[PDB]
Amino acid sequence: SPQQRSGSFRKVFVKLPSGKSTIHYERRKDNIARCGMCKKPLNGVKNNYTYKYSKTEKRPERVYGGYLCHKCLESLI
Amino acid sequence: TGIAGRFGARYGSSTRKKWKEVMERRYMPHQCPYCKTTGKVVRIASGIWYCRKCETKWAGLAYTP
Amino acid sequence: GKKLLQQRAGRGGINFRSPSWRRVGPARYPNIEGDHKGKIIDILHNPGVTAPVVKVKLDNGLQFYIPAVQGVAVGQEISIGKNATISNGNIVEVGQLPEGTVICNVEKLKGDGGKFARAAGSYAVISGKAGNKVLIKLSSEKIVEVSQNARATVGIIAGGGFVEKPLLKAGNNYWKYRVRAVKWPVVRGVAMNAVSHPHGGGLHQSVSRPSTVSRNAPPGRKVGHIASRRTGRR
Amino acid sequence: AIEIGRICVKTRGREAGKKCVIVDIIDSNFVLVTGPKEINGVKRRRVNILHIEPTDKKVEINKGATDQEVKQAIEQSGLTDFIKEA
Amino acid sequence: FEGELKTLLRSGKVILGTRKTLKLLKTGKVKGVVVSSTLRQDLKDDIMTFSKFSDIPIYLYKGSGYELGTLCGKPFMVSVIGIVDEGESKILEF
RNA sequence: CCCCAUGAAAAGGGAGUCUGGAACGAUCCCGGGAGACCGUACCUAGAACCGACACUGGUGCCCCGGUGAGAAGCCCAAG
RNA sequence: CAAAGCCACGAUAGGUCGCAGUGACCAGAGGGACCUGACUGUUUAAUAAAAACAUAGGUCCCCGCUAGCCCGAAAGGGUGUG
Repeated sequence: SPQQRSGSFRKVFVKLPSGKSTIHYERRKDNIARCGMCKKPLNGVKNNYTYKYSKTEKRPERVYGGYLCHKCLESLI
Repeated sequence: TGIAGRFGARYGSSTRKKWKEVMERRYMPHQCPYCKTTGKVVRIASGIWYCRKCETKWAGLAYTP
Repeated sequence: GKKLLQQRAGRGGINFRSPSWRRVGPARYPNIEGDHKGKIIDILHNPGVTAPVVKVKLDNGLQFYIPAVQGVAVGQEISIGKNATISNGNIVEVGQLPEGTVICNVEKLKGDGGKFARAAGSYAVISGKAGNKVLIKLSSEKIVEVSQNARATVGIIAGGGFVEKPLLKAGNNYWKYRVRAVKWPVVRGVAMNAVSHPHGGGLHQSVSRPSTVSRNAPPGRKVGHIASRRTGRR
Repeated sequence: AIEIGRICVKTRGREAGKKCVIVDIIDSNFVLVTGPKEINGVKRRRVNILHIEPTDKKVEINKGATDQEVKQAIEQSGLTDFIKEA
Repeated sequence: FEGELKTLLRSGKVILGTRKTLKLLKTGKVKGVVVSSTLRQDLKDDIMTFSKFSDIPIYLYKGSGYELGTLCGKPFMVSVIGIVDEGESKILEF
């Protein structure tokens, strides 16, 4: 139950007028979605720990917009 | 001793000499077979190389392309 | 006495097994029955095997790994089958090749995956023809005899010059055997006691008998030079 | 090449694959295109020379033709359905 | 070929580089184009596609962009050359 | 930058492209309902754990103004 | 950049006291010669830390894979995703 790297330490006092100090533990940042062989996550695509339920806010508006840019694609159509 | 001077006075003069001649061959300026010497070639692992300009990866020897 | 180390190594305990879950996969030919075409999609490092492997995609969508051949690039197109031409990386049949052609990863039958000339830098040449079979000279200088329709790859396994750089210290050899099954470090048998080795015991460390032993010695005794025809440097 | 009335395909953008007709030339980098009756109806806009891929099909119209003039000319060669044949 | 290229650059007008000469090819304002054999594949088949739409001579150079750049005297590589004015040389018949 | 080291796997997430079906209909706003079961006191150690003991041993991990290079030696806050 | 306020480091000139200025604290005695193991590492938990073990380098032997070497009473198995 001591330290574990799978959690980042934060301490807060700048934007702060009350008077105490403590420590908050949050999980490390995510990344643009995963498996791998073609290996390029994208531009304009969104990854968040929770989901704001967004639909077009988390993907571009081209033909294959969320899948990948025009790189690993045209041998699929 | 050249590049082998990072060992100090260990391992023997002739053993350090053989190690040094192999490394000096690896770090020569190599020419890409595909584009040309434009972007320099680097080693990923033993037998795996690529050129940093054309992004082409190929298979070669252990310490030279 | 007590069981030797080689006798303990045969029970296959975790100290003597291979940590194979760390490799990409078995590097064998697949069972296919046509004249296909493939594309190399990656060149990878196989942890304890000494040769890099390529990943191949067939036109019907089949994935497999084979040992890489020197001079093959990613995105290159290769052909598989009896009608394949003589080019690096192509999987051909040994019945169709002329004399003195350098190949590697040679099968013995049709559909075993490849047996000979797989380690880094090794290759075989075509050295003749028997009535039903072709004669292939291996890197040990011996001659082996394989089927007419055994598949092989054209070229030399990548990773040569592997052994021209000295390991230079005991720790460079400590990793090398972390991903292999070889036991390291190695204790001399003369340094043991008489209960643990036929060479052990005595005031002065020495092999007490001649080292050469027969082919019929029971297990627990085959140490030293095994059924040697000759000894000495010359 | 890039000339008046050539049928083209837009390589990128929102539609990115739908077809259009070149009506006139603006400058050395931009041309004006239109697709009258596409599935979404790509509208009269300029486009960069690098963003369209030419086809072998042409239409006989004059420089700076209106939206109706090209619409009739498509029917003249019966290309109204033949846009999505290639 | 080198004999005409020496005269072409002495008196004619020339364009060095892919981007500038690729736009002129689409609008049909280049007399001819020479391509080195080491050019990127995506750009090479773009040259070949747009050339059939305008009947422009295309010459395939055997060497790379480095000994094509050295022929022009330019200190770095040139992979595509666009010929916009022959000048007085006799290169355009190839 | 380095390796004769190339440095886990899955459930669970999101997206894309197609096929079939109905004309009603949300990944957006507003209001309402629901979310089993089990742990949770205290010590965590020169007196709460193991060593016959309120045993100078072992089992712990994580954190903390002056002089000074310093988490050292010396002096002192909060406790 | 230059000015202003804070801050750090490196130097200069003069004056001065003590037995003593890294004033306490912290904090290497040095040199010449021979044997031995090359080196970093390991070991007799509770009388032996070494010149013993290992090591990198060297060299020899078996074996073309339905092999060589080893485990099992058998079915079979480890090296071997080689």
